[PDB]
Amino acid sequence: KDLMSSLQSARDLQDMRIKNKERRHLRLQPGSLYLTKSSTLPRISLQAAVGDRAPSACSPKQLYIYGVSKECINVNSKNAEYFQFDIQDHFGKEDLCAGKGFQLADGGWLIPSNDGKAGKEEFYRALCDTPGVDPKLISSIWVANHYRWIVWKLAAMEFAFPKEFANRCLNPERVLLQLKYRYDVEIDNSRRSALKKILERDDTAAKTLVLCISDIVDTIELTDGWYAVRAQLDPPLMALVKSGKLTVGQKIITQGAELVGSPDACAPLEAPDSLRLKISANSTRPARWHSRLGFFRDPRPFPLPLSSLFSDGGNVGCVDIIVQRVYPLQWVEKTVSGLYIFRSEREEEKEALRFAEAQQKKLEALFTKVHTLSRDVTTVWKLRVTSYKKKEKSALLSIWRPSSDLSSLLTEGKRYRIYHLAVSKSKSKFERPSIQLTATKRTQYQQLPVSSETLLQVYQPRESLHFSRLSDPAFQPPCSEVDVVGVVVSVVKPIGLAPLVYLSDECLNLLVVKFGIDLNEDIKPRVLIAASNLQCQPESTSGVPTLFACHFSIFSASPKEAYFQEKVNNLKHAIENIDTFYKEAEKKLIHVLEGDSPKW
Amino acid sequence: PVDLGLLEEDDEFEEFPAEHVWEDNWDDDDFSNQLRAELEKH
DNA sequence: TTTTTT
Repeated sequence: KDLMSSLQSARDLQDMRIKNKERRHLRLQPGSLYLTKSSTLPRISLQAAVGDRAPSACSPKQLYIYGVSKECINVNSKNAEYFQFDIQDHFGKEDLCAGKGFQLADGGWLIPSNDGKAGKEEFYRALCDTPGVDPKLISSIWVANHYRWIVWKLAAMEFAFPKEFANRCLNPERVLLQLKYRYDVEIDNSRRSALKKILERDDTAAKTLVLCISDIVDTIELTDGWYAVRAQLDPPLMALVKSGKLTVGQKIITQGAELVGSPDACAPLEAPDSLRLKISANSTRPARWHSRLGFFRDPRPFPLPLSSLFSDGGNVGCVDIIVQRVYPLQWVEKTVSGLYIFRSEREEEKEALRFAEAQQKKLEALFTKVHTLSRDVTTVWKLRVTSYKKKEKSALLSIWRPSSDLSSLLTEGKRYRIYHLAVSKSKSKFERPSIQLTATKRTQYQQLPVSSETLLQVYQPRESLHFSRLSDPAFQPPCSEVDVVGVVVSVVKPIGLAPLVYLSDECLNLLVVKFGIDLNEDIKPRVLIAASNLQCQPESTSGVPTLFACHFSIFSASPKEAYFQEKVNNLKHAIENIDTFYKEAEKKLIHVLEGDSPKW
Repeated sequence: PVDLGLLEEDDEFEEFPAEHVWEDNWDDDDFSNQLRAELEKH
C-alpha cells in the first residue's frame, strides 16, 4: 500500500533524470537478458525444456497447487495490454515501508502507482529511467504492445507448463527485463521482427511465415511475436475460424501470402485499416506447438498432397506428383458470347478451315464492292497427376498455351514437383467432385527420381482392356477411361447423330463405341483398330457394352504404342488366320442383336 | 531447476534465417495443443 | 481460361 505522500517523491524526482539525461547523448548499456543470451552458456529448447512434452491443462487441469495466481489466469490475448500487477500480492511489506517502492533488476525504478497497481504506464517510465535506456527513442504505446505480448506468453507458460513453471514469470523484474531486451534488439542493433520487417516493404513479402493468431469475425489478427496485423481470410479458413478449428494463440505457417493495403513504405506496425495480410488456405497450415514465430529456415515451397486442397482455397504453392496419364491437345474458342468450345486437332482443322473458306467469301465480296474480325482460339494440354506416395482421386492438371518441346518433357510415369499451380473446381461431366490443376506464368517443374518398386505401387501404366471385363459389374477401373484394340465389324451411323462402331476381339466379344466426334475415317469394317482414351459407359445395344469417344479420344489403324501389340498381333492372329472371322463376327452381332428366338 | 533466460523463447528470432513442421491435411499431438491458446481454454 | 453423346 503506502501513502500518496512519499510518492510524487520519486515521481517528480523521476522526471528529473528523464530531462537531465535527455539533455545529452546516453550510454547504451546492454540489459540482463541480452547479455545472458549472448554468452557462451548452453541454451534450452521449450521442446527439451519440457521433456519433449506438450501442454496438458485441457480447459482447467485439477491441480492449481503448483502456483495458481488468479491474477494472471484471467488473462487472454486481448487483456494483456491492460493487466497491471498488484504490488501487494507479489511482495508482503519489504522495501514498501519506506518511500522508495520497488527497484526491479537491471536498474531503473518502478513507481508502484497509487491504487496498488503497476502496469502499462509505470514500466514505460520505469523503463525510461533504466540504465542505458533513452526514452527519447520510444513511446508509451510501443511499450504498450511489447508489454502485452510478453505478459500473454508468460501467463501461458505457467499454464499448460507448470511442473516446470509458476509465478516465476509474472515478476515485473523478469517482465521489465525482456521489456529491456527488446530495446537492445529492435533498437540497439536494429534487427526487425518478421512483420515489422515486411509491413515495411523491405524484405520479401509474405513468403514463408509462422505466426500465431492473436485476435478475432470479418477478419483476424496475426502476430510474429512483436507486432500484429490483420489477415485477410479466404472461404475455407473462414469456415474453420467459424467452426472453431483455429482459435487465438494457435500457430499457423503460411506460404506465398500477399500484402494487400498501403502499397507505400509503411511505418512499423500502427498503420491504417486498408492494409491486411492475405493468406490462402492451400498456402498455409497448422504448425507444431513450439515452432518459433517469425520467418522460417527453408523458404523453398512446402509440398502438399492433392488429397487436401480446396477449390476456393488459393494456389498450391507446390505439389510433388506422378503423371499417371498424359493427353492429346485441345483447341478452345471463346465464342463472342462467352461460351467455350473444345476441339480435337484434326477437328479444329476442319472448323479451322471452314472459317478460312468463308473469311475468303468475305473479301471476295469486299472487293466485288470496292471494285465493280477473327477467332478467339487457344490451345491446352491436360494430364492426370497424383500426389506422390499414396492413394488419391487423381488430379487433372491443364497447361494452357503449351509448348513445342514440353510435349516431350512431361511424360507418363515420371515424377514431378510442380511449383505454383492455381486451384479451381472440377466442372466436367466426367469427374465432378475433384479439383483442377492449372499452371500459371509462375509455375515451374522438377523431375525427381523414383524406385522401380515405389513406382509399381503408385503408378499404373496404360494397358489395352480385355473386353471380357466389361460385362462384369465388378469393373470399377480408374476414373473410367480405357484403351482397346479390335477389328471393326459394323458401323451404324443413323441420322439423329452419334455413330456407333462395333468392334470385336479375337474371341468374338463385342462392344460399341458411341462417338462424340467425327469418325477418324479409315474406319470401315474389317479393319484393325486401336482406340485410346475412351470413356466408359453403362451399356447400350441390348446386351453389348459401350464406350464413349471423347475429344480426348484417339484411333489408329497402325498403332506404335507398345501396350497394344500384345493384344494387336494377338488379334492379328484370328484376323489373318482366316476371313471366316470377319464373318463369324456378323453372325454373332446379328445373333446378339436379334436375340435367342425371334419370330424366325 | 530449469533456467528461464537461456531458454530459447518461441520467438527470439535471428537477424536473417541463415545465421513435418506443418500438419498435412487441414481438418482431420504437437499440433492439437498450442500453449498460448491452452490459456483461453480455462 | 476449362467441354461433349441413341
